[PDB]
Formats: sequence, C-alpha cells, structure tokens
Amino acid sequence: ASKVKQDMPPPGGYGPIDYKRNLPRRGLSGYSMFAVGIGTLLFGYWSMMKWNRERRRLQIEDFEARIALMP
Amino acid sequence: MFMINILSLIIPILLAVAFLTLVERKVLGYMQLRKGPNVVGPYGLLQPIADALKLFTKEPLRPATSSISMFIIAPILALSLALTMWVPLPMPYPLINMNLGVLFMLAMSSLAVYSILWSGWASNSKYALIGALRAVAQTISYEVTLAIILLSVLLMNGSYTLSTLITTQEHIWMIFTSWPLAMMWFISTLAETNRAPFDLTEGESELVSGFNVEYAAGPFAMFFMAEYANIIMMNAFTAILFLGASHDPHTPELYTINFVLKTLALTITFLWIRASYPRFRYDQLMHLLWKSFLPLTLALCMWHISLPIMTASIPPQS
Ligand SMILES: CCCCCCCC/C=C\CCCCCCCC(=O)O[C@H](COC(=O)CCCCCCC/C=C/CCCCCCCC)COP(=O)(O)OCCN
Repeated sequence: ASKVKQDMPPPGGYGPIDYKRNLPRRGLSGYSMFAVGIGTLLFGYWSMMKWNRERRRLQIEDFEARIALMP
Repeated sequence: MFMINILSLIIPILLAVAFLTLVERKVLGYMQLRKGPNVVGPYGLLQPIADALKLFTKEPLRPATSSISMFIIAPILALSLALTMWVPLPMPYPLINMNLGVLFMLAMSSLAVYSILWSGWASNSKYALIGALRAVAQTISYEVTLAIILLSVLLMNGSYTLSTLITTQEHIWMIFTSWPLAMMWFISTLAETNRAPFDLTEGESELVSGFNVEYAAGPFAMFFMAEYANIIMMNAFTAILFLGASHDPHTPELYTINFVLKTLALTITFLWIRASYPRFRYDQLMHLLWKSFLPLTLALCMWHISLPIMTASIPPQS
C-alpha cells in the first residue's frame, strides 16, 4: 500500500563532479631564480675572501713563531 | 685504548644502519599513505633486530656453478670497506688523522665497486652478470665528474685534510659559495651508492635482484649492511663538505650534535628522493653524466681555479 521505493538520485540532481586537469603554475620567473642564485654566490665569495685573507695572516704569524724558535 | 675507539666507531654504525632500514620503511610507508612497521616492538623498534636474527639463522647456499672463493670474498670486502671508510671523518675529531683523507676516501670508494663486480661474476648467473656490467657502466659514468667536483670544491679549502674543512666553513657554509657543484655532487653520491633513481646494479623490476640474486641469508645481509653504511657515510661526508658546523674546542659535543642532525637530514632526503622518482635507464645515466655534468664541471673547475687568484683569496697550508 506504500509508494515504490528505489535507489534514486535526489530531486533536482547531483552537484557538479570535477573531471578536468588541474596542474596550477605556482612558480617564479626564471630571472628571479637566476638572480637569487647569483646573489648567493656573490655573498659567499665576499665572505670567503675575507676569511681566507685572515687565515693567510694567521698562517704567517705562526710561521714567524716557528722562525723565532728555530735557532 | 685505540681498539676501544675502533669498536665504539664500528658497532654504533652497524646499530645505526640497522635502524636506518626501519626508518626508511616507515618514511616510505607514510609517504605512501600507510604506516610501515609498527607491530614488532613499539613503533616497530624491534623490527631490525628480528630481520637480522632471521637472516643470520637462515641457510646460506653455494650455487653449483659459482666460483666459491670470489663468491665468499666479495661480501667481506664490501662490509670491511664500508666500515673502513668512516675512520678519517672528523666528528669533530677523526679516528685516523690523515693529510690526504679525501684521496683515501676516493681510493676506497673505487675499490668498493669490486665487491659488486666479483659477486656478480662469481655468482655465474645471467642476471648477476648483467648487474655487474651495469656497475661497470655506472662507475665509468660518475667517476671523473665526482673527482673533479671534489677538486674544485677543495680548491677553497687549501688541502685534502678533512678537519681543515671545519676551519674553512667557520663563518659561512661552503654551499653558499659552491651551490651549483653541490647539486651535481649530490647527484653523484646518488650514483655512487647505487641509490634510486640510479639503482641499476640491483634493478629489482628489471633484473629480479641483479648482482646479489644468488646471495642468501648472511652474505646478503652483509651486502645490505655495507650499502646502507655507505649511504650514511656519504651523507655525513656531504654534510662535512658543504654544511660546516661551528666547532667549540672545549665543547665538541655541540659539533657532534650539529653534524649528526645534518647527516640525518641528508639521509632522509635520500629516502624522500627514492620515494619520489622513477628509474633512469643506465645508458641515460652515462649520457647525463658525460653530456651535462662533465661540461659544467669542467667550466666550474676552471672558474674555481681562477677565482682565488682573481680576488686574492688563496687559502693557507701549501
Ligand atoms: C658570475 C659567475 C658565477 C658562476 C656561474 C654560476 C651560475 C650557474 C648556472 C647553472 C647552474 C646549474 C647547476 C645544475 C647542474 C646540472 C643541471 C642540469 O641541467 O642537468 C639536467 C638533469 O639533471 C637532473 O634532472 C638530475 C636528475 C637526478 C634527480 C635526483 C633527485 C634530484 C635532487 C633533488 C634535490 C637536489 C638537492 C641538491 C643539493 C643538496 C645539498 C648538497 C640535464 O638533463 P636533461 O634535463 O635531461 O637535458 C639533457 C639534454 N639537454
């Protein structure tokens, strides 16, 4: 005496189902990354130049200590 | 008292290696939306012990067609070299202080390939022979570029002594001066340790098991131990070479903690790379190393020779 009951889609329909590709760009420009790399290299070069000059001075100092002790 | 130091070096490395396998299984699992070993002990902490005990209580077999002497010799050479290559590493002090530690490490690396070669040849199987020939091709691919990268980087250090690398990077990491070479160096390490995407000597999906297809139980476990030890060792060498920890002569444990953390980060990066990429074809690896890595490496070697003279920044200790 009841209505016919069956597995049916809801009245109206279903919400949209996405199927198309989604691969967003999400990236910097090439110039930006190249510039960051070059700037990092230059900063490292300057730091290493200072440190190596100081190291050469220290080496000279301890070499002179050896020279003083040699006789 | 020196033997105590040798043991305190080698035993923790093996323990570390055993646990490394557990970490990789878990890291790979969580990157693959699963868990990895979490049943054998709390969080799978007993899994490496169970694996070792299973492997060393299983029957080893000698193939009927195999050459017994070389078959037995190869895993011993592999594991002994993997243990030996840790002795010059400054952490911050080395067990063996060498004037030329980098060259010693290069020579021992070159000798390590013969374990793979002789195991593949003495197995007297076709897949093992294919794996051994792939190892030959891999060495031919990476060796020269790796050596020239090392030379170019060490031009800023002033010598081949590993401990001097601590003094060179006192204020800044060497990567900030040589980040291009570093990338190439990283790739070379991936090719040096036969790790994905350059896991060609084994090549499970192509050669079943490659050079070690005929090995079972303890010798196979020794090959595995040697390979993972080499992975950890090369990542430690990279951390010392490019990410210089500050060293306090009165508090060396600070350097030890910094160095260990950097090494663990690099090893986890290796596991991540294995989880992320497909496998190269072993001719494409040679083409990559000889047509892309070698020209840039030669140009950068030229530049790094010219740079200290240009800027008057030549390091001491001729
Ligand atoms: C003012 C003067 C300054 C001096 C100049 C400085 C500027 C330098 C500019 C160039 C720098 C480039 C450095 C990179 C060197 C190699 C790059 C390269 O081009 O290689 C690729 C390939 O390189 C790769 O793809 C590598 C494959 C292996 C991947 C394994 C994992 C990737 C690693 C991920 C993280 C990397 C982290 C490295 C550093 C870690 C810290 C040590 C070429 O291959 P193909 O694209 O197939 O083309 C060939 C035919 N034309």
